[PDB]
Amino acid sequence: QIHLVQSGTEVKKPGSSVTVSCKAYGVNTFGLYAVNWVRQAPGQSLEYIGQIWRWKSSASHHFRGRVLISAVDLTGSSPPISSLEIKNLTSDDTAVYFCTTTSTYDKWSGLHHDGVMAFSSWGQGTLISVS
Amino acid sequence: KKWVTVYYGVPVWKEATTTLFCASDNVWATHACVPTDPNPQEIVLGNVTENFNMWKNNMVEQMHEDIISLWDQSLKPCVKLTPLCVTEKMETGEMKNCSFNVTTSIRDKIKKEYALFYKLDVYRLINCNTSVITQACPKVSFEPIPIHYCAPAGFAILKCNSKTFNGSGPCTNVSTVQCTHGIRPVVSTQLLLNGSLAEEEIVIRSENITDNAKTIIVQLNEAVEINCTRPNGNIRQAHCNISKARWNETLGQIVAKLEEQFPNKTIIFNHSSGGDPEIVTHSFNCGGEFFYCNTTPLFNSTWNNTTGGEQNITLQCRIKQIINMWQGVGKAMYAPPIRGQIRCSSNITGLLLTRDGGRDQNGTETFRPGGGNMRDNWRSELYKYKVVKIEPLGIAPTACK
Amino acid sequence: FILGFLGAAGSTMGAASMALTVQARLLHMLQLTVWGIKQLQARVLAVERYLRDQQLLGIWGCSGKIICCTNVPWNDSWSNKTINEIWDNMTWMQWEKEIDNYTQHIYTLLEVSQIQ
Amino acid sequence: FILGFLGAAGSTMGAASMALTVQARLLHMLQLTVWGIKQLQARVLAVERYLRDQQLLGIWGCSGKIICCTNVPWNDSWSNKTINEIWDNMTWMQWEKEIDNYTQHIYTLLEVSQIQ
Amino acid sequence: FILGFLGAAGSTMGAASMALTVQARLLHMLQLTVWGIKQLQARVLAVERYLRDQQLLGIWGCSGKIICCTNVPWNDSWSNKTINEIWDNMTWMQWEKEIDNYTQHIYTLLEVSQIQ
Amino acid sequence: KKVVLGKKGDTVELTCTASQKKSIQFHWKNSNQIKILGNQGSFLTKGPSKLNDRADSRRSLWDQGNFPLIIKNLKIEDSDTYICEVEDQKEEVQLLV
Amino acid sequence: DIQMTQSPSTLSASIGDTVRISCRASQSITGNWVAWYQQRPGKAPRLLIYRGAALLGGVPSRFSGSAAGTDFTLTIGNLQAEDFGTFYCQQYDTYPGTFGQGTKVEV
Ligand SMILES: *[C@@H]1O[C@H](CO)[C@@H](O[C@@H]2O[C@H](CO)[C@@H](O[C@@H]3O[C@H](CO[C@H]4O[C@H](CO[C@H]5O[C@H](CO)[C@@H](O)[C@H](O)[C@@H]5O)[C@@H](O)[C@H](O[C@H]5O[C@H](CO)[C@@H](O)[C@H](O)[C@@H]5O)[C@@H]4O)[C@@H](O)[C@H](O[C@H]4O[C@H](CO)[C@@H](O)[C@H](O)[C@@H]4O[C@H]4O[C@H](CO)[C@@H](O)[C@H](O)[C@@H]4O[C@H]4O[C@H](CO)[C@@H](O)[C@H](O)[C@@H]4O)[C@@H]3O)[C@H](O)[C@H]2NC(C)=O)[C@H](O)[C@H]1NC(C)=O
Ligand SMILES: *[C@@H]1O[C@H](CO)[C@@H](O[C@@H]2O[C@H](CO)[C@@H](O[C@@H]3O[C@H](CO)[C@@H](O)[C@H](O[C@H]4O[C@H](CO)[C@@H](O)[C@H](O)[C@@H]4O[C@H]4O[C@H](CO)[C@@H](O)[C@H](O)[C@@H]4O)[C@@H]3O)[C@H](O)[C@H]2NC(C)=O)[C@H](O)[C@H]1NC(C)=O
Ligand SMILES: *[C@@H]1O[C@H](CO)[C@@H](O[C@@H]2O[C@H](CO)[C@@H](O[C@@H]3O[C@H](CO[C@H]4O[C@H](CO)[C@@H](O)[C@H](O)[C@@H]4O)[C@@H](O)[C@H](O[C@H]4O[C@H](CO)[C@@H](O)[C@H](O)[C@@H]4O)[C@@H]3O)[C@H](O)[C@H]2NC(C)=O)[C@H](O)[C@H]1NC(C)=O
Ligand SMILES: *[C@@H]1O[C@H](CO)[C@@H](O[C@@H]2O[C@H](CO)[C@@H](O[C@@H]3O[C@H](CO)[C@@H](O)[C@H](O)[C@@H]3O)[C@H](O)[C@H]2NC(C)=O)[C@H](O)[C@H]1NC(C)=O
Ligand SMILES: *[C@@H]1O[C@H](CO)[C@@H](O[C@@H]2O[C@H](CO)[C@@H](O)[C@H](O)[C@H]2NC(C)=O)[C@H](O)[C@H]1NC(C)=O
Ligand SMILES: *[C@@H]1O[C@H](CO)[C@@H](O[C@@H]2O[C@H](CO)[C@@H](O)[C@H](O)[C@H]2NC(C)=O)[C@H](O)[C@H]1NC(C)=O
Ligand SMILES: *[C@@H]1O[C@H](CO)[C@@H](O[C@@H]2O[C@H](CO)[C@@H](O)[C@H](O)[C@H]2NC(C)=O)[C@H](O)[C@H]1NC(C)=O
Ligand SMILES: *[C@@H]1O[C@H](CO)[C@@H](O[C@@H]2O[C@H](CO)[C@@H](O)[C@H](O)[C@H]2NC(C)=O)[C@H](O)[C@H]1NC(C)=O
Ligand SMILES: *[C@@H]1O[C@H](CO)[C@@H](O[C@@H]2O[C@H](CO)[C@@H](O)[C@H](O)[C@H]2NC(C)=O)[C@H](O)[C@H]1NC(C)=O
Ligand SMILES: *[C@@H]1O[C@H](CO)[C@@H](O)[C@H](O)[C@H]1NC(C)=O
Ligand SMILES: *[C@@H]1O[C@H](CO)[C@@H](O)[C@H](O)[C@H]1NC(C)=O
Ligand SMILES: *[C@@H]1O[C@H](CO)[C@@H](O)[C@H](O)[C@H]1NC(C)=O
Ligand SMILES: *[C@@H]1O[C@H](CO)[C@@H](O)[C@H](O)[C@H]1NC(C)=O
Ligand SMILES: *[C@@H]1O[C@H](CO)[C@@H](O)[C@H](O)[C@H]1NC(C)=O
Ligand SMILES: *[C@@H]1O[C@H](CO)[C@@H](O)[C@H](O)[C@H]1NC(C)=O
Ligand SMILES: *[C@@H]1O[C@H](CO)[C@@H](O)[C@H](O)[C@H]1NC(C)=O
Ligand SMILES: *[C@@H]1O[C@H](CO)[C@@H](O)[C@H](O)[C@H]1NC(C)=O
Ligand SMILES: *[C@@H]1O[C@H](CO)[C@@H](O)[C@H](O)[C@H]1NC(C)=O
Ligand SMILES: *[C@@H]1O[C@H](CO)[C@@H](O)[C@H](O)[C@H]1NC(C)=O
Ligand SMILES: *[C@@H]1O[C@H](CO)[C@@H](O)[C@H](O)[C@H]1NC(C)=O
Repeated sequence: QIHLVQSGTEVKKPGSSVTVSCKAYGVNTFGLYAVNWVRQAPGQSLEYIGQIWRWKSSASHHFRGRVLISAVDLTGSSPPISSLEIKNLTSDDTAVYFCTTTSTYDKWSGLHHDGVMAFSSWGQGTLISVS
Repeated sequence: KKWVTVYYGVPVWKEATTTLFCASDNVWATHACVPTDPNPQEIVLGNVTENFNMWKNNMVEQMHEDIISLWDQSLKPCVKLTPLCVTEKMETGEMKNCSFNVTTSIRDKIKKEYALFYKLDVYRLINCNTSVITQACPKVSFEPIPIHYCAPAGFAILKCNSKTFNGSGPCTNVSTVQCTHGIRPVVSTQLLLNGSLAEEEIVIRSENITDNAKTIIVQLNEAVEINCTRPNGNIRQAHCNISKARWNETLGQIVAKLEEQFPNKTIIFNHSSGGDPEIVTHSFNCGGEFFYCNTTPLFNSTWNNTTGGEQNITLQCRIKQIINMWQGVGKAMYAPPIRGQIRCSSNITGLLLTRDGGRDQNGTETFRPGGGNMRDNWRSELYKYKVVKIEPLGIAPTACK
Repeated sequence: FILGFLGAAGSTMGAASMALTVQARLLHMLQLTVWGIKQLQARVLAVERYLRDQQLLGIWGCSGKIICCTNVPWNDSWSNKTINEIWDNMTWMQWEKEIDNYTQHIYTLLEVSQIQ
Repeated sequence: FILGFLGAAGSTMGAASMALTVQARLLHMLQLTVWGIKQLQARVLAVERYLRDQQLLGIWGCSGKIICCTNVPWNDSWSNKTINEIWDNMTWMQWEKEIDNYTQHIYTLLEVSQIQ
Repeated sequence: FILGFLGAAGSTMGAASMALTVQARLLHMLQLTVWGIKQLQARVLAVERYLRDQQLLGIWGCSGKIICCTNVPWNDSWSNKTINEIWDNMTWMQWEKEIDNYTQHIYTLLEVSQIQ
Repeated sequence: KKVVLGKKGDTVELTCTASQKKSIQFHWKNSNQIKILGNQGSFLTKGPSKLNDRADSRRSLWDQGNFPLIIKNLKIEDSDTYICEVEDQKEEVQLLV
Repeated sequence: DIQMTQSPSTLSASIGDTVRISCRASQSITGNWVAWYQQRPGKAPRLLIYRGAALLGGVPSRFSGSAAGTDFTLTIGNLQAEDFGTFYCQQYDTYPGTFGQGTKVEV
């Protein structure tokens, strides 16, 4: 079972940075599992951000350089935790953020197509707004 | 303009699990196994990345049942005492509900119970039993021969090559063999014997770290040796010796690894904290003798990262011959003991350790050992391997002519 | 001799076909009768598996041929892709990840065109 | 696996061909070495009989194929019958009761056209 | 059954082909398990050698036919000679004395045309 | 999600159930993640806890999938939740006075 | 990318409807690299159906779908009281895909 839980909900001033934390219970490691990142404007459709498929961090190509991702394997007293680095806080990055996991285990699943994936489970999202 | 074209010899695998036979070079291996093959036999692959998991393998259960097929045909105990837990005279439990008055006086009085959903009596009921069996007893010798597990027709055994292989994760340097490397049937609680070591450096594992209930396997790179012998004045007394200052270096680099990765805490070692006594002692079979050796003085390395016979460390060891089966559940009695003296020089190759994670003031972590699973003692020698099924049929839309 | 069917995996498909061409062009006691028959048993089993897939190709009119030109045209929804990407940008893994339901349907249509 | 060659006997011939397609798609002491080798002997004998009829078809240009289009035209005295009665009114029994002398002559003509 | 491949040697080549057609149409103790398995070993070895040359012909497209028709045209420096002398004045010995370097090159060109 | 009461000193029973009929590896824990038992194949450990001696498990039910736990000499120092893990069945049974 | 378009963007349905929702693609998706998602307001948008015609185990056996080259059909069977969800269709063919638009069902 996967009971993926993120950190708390914040609010931000413009022109700054934020690291969003997503903890991952029930995950073996990020070798057999990949972490994809989604955002959602309050009243729009959902929006892809990024991937940690096989420890190769990359955001998408319309969204390069600003937001890039890191990931931490399970260590001793820590579950696997994926963290999201957001630079240059504008006024319209106000959104609810989501982390996901998928099963990378067998090739012939159909949940993954060379890093282009359907999203197996889902966190609870963190809202970031602008004052 | 261009249409369907059939190709044979197509490199696509699957992950089916099959029966996989044996072996290398007069009871079992004559009847069950094949002779050797002129190794080397390897095919190096290029830009593949096959996803390996060790803790979800299905070479483990086939091999476990295969050694069940070994040791009930090679080292037969005189008497086998197994459970017999059955649901007398009847199938009175029926589909479900309640009432049903069986048991009390002898085994045939009335004990009308009450349920109406069910949960089990003596979920549904079982009155257990003990099948006792007497088997022969020639004073049979024993030696774990190497078993090259060779794949059947139209199948393959994939193999990693990186020396820091954590079991899980993907491996990039994936090779293909037809048949496995040297594997020997050595049952040993509390400690690994006659295993294959690591090329670069020691490795620490789990099925799940932070879960403190899965057997942490540590596989060494320094071939530490061990010497159990039976001297006299007693019939059933023996002892082991291990080289101190090889053991300090081994424990030092083990705690060095465990402090450079998972904690970040203080270390404390200890002995197995009780239970059935085949886990408290280092147990291993050797030459037909079931050595149960005391394993307290090995485990003391309470060490900030920065009186017990300090050179010739002696492990007092009893020979016991009413053993608990690892094979199934139950006990077994063998032939009466030996008269002469037995050499049991072996290689300490690893450790079966557990945790007791906590507790908030500590700070330290009590790192008592475990073991008792024999399937875990195969996951260290079924280390790289994954059974895959080829399918050589492919379909490509070319021109064609 | 069926071990080297997979040495060109990870590479693209035309290089795998050339590798297929290259690899196909490149290749008194009771202990005696106990260690002798299992070799023959493995040989007969390998021969029968090879002959099994040989008649499995022979029902499509492809007996013996590694590469054979059959007679079933497309459905254009069967990977509508340019030939350059077909032979240079994708391995076998992507494609037998992609069209399995379709390869069952191609099995059926190849049998139907094979009888007529 | 040659047992089910006859399951559609008594029925007509096209239904027998469809049944052929369906049935082809559907499929430590001395006592050990005594009861082990006769299985392998039966396997090798079945394999060699199958391969024998495979090259017997291969000399006509029909190796592997269940149904193959050869190149020998008729003599019009070889069962001058309409195709409807050919495939719906007569089984195999009537016809290999009917043209045996003719099937020897067809063996000869298929060999002669097979070399040229 | 591979013994009679050479009965028409010394004669010319078309008579040898007709002879190929004719000859292909024409064909409880430990001592038991010791004298039984070597027969099966010779049978399996003969079957595997025959199947080896069968796929060796199958990589050129010609499996299932003793003689048939490939697709590689000449180089005109490959025994420029009239067909009458080719089939009536020369045996096999003269010609596999004559074109061995050329038959290596024909092996290469038949493989290259066989993949395309 | 069961609550069982034993007064003091007597035996008391706890059950995991498993529908696999193999005697697979399983574990019991307390509330603060200290072990009490553990199967190791077909053997028996105990937990490095305050219940090393008085904890007990009848063994012959393990083939049936019935995974019991017998606790003896109950007193005030057992009033905390005990938890199965067998495959995923993270239950929560409780003992009281 | 490859543009998707969910249609109809809003409908309403009584309890026990067979709601048939199309999701158009700009290119022709061969191999059926599309998924179906459900999101109720406030919670996690869990996955319903991967690869067009494969049901996830945690999703009940009342949802299905099919393929029409550039179109993809999601089908509710026997709409109950708990499946009143804003739906989405991911294309996950090319890098990176995008989702649908929504179908917020009412009564
Ligand atoms: C069994 O074995 C296998 C193999 O032996 C094990 O697999 C290994 O597992 C380890 C896990 O310990 C992996 O290490 C982690 O790797 C990830 C991935 O890093 C990649 O991506 C990074 C981002 O790249 C992007 O941005 C950069 C610019 O910043 C850009 O240049 C790049 O193109 C891209 O756009 C890269 O930085 C990174 O480069 C690394 O690799 C290079 C070689 O390719 C090397 O030369 C570099 O020097 C560099 O090291 C790589 O491309 C990392 O994300 C991760 O790093 C975190 O963790 C380490 C240690 O924990 C820490 O030192 C780092 O600083 C970082 O920690 C941040 O993230 C934590 C997340 O938990 C967070 O908690 C921390 O607080 C910290 O956060 C701080 O910084 C962030 C910004 O980073 C900020 O937002 C916060 O607010 C805060 O300030 C590790 O390095 C191995 O990669 C992996 N190896 C393989 C082959 O798979 C397997 O785990 C084993 N299994 C078991 C059970 O043992
Ligand atoms: C890890 O691997 C190593 C390497 O294989 C294992 O070490 C081997 O262990 C076996 C058994 O412990 C040992 O075999 C014995 O070697 C002795 C010395 O070479 C032999 O003398 C002995 O033969 C005697 O015992 C047999 C069984 O009873 C008899 O059939 C035989 O006739 C001999 O019996 C006479 O001698 C005894 C001696 O007391 C006497 O009591 C009898 O009455 C009789 O007179 C065995 O062959 C190997 O030599 C060891 N190999 C090495 C290299 O040291 C080790 O066991 C493995 N670890 C585990 C846990 O399995
Ligand atoms: C490897 O080993 C680790 C050891 O920790 C396992 O981690 C445990 O995982 C399980 C499930 O995978 C966790 O149980 C779940 O915890 C969720 C988070 O709650 C915890 O955290 C909050 C705040 O941090 C605490 O207040 C709270 O007390 C918990 O400690 C819960 O949300 C989950 O509850 C949901 O599911 C249950 C059903 O299980 C429902 O009954 C609930 O109502 C609710 O819907 C759930 O309880 C457990 O907490 C983890 N341990 C620890 C110490 O945190 C890994 O799972 C394991 N992985 C593998 C692959 O073996
Ligand atoms: C290694 O394991 C042994 C048990 O096998 C541990 O010994 C036990 O330790 C506990 C905790 O100290 C003891 O419980 C209590 O100890 C205090 C000490 O002041 C005492 O006042 C209490 O009355 C109670 O005994 C327990 O008695 C003790 N048991 C034995 C048999 O020694 C040991 O602590 C472990 N090693 C380490 C470093 O923790
Ligand atoms: C199977 O189990 C029953 C359980 O009743 C055995 O019957 C007797 O059990 C009582 C305890 O309830 C013992 O005191 C008796 O001694 C048992 N029988 C005898 C030997 O008198 C029954 O014997 C068991 N059968 C087997 C397999 O031995
Ligand atoms: C990948 O693994 C292969 C083994 O399968 C490595 O090849 C060995 O390399 C060492 C030293 O380079 C030689 O001593 C061995 O003889 C080689 N064995 C074989 C079978 O070739 C190879 O070096 C590895 N490559 C990488 C990049 O790790
Ligand atoms: C193994 O040897 C140790 C060493 O004596 C035994 O552990 C205890 O050691 C202390 C000394 O620190 C003694 O006071 C105890 O009497 C020893 N026994 C116990 C039960 O605590 C240990 O018992 C030995 N194990 C076996 C199986 O013999
Ligand atoms: C541990 O004890 C054994 C036995 O005392 C030591 O082995 C002896 O080594 C000396 C060295 O010259 C030999 O002469 C003896 O014949 C050996 N005896 C046996 C029984 O092997 C061993 O060296 C000791 N280990 C250490 C580190 O001192
Ligand atoms: C073709 O139909 C098959 C059904 O056999 C689909 O493939 C499998 O669907 C099941 C759902 O029952 C999944 O559990 C499997 O994982 C699927 N197979 C693989 C290899 O992933 C497949 O989706 C259909 N393809 C279409 C409609 O294009
Ligand atoms: C793997 O890819 C690299 C570059 O991507 C190439 O140099 C190498 O030859 C490839 N190997 C194989 C076996 O395809
Ligand atoms: C164990 O015995 C072997 C056999 O001679 C010896 O080489 C080794 O040094 C011994 N080890 C110890 C610690 O005595
Ligand atoms: C191990 O050796 C080190 C010296 O490198 C020493 O400081 C330490 O006390 C030794 N520990 C033991 C347990 O012998
Ligand atoms: C590592 O462990 C030490 C001692 O347990 C601790 O002081 C230190 O803070 C730890 N490091 C981190 C990054 O937590
Ligand atoms: C450490 O263990 C040894 C046994 O090898 C024992 O003699 C010694 O007293 C122990 N030291 C401490 C501080 O417990
Ligand atoms: C380890 O060192 C620290 C000081 O850095 C000390 O407080 C602690 O007591 C030491 N460990 C032990 C077991 O004494
Ligand atoms: C083991 O070590 C002790 C202590 O030195 C010694 O008396 C005994 O002879 C040794 N036994 C062996 C077999 O080395
Ligand atoms: C134990 O390990 C050493 C290390 O090289 C090796 O030489 C010896 O053969 C091993 N003993 C065995 C395999 O019995
Ligand atoms: C895809 O198919 C359509 C019609 O089926 C055709 O017009 C189009 O050219 C095809 N795409 C390519 C790249 O050829
Ligand atoms: C029988 O053959 C003759 C000539 O050979 C032909 O004219 C006639 O049509 C044939 N019969 C049928 C039914 O076709
Ligand atoms: C080849 O053979 C033909 C036909 O016999 C002949 O006319 C020609 O001169 C020969 N030489 C060349 C160069 O073709």
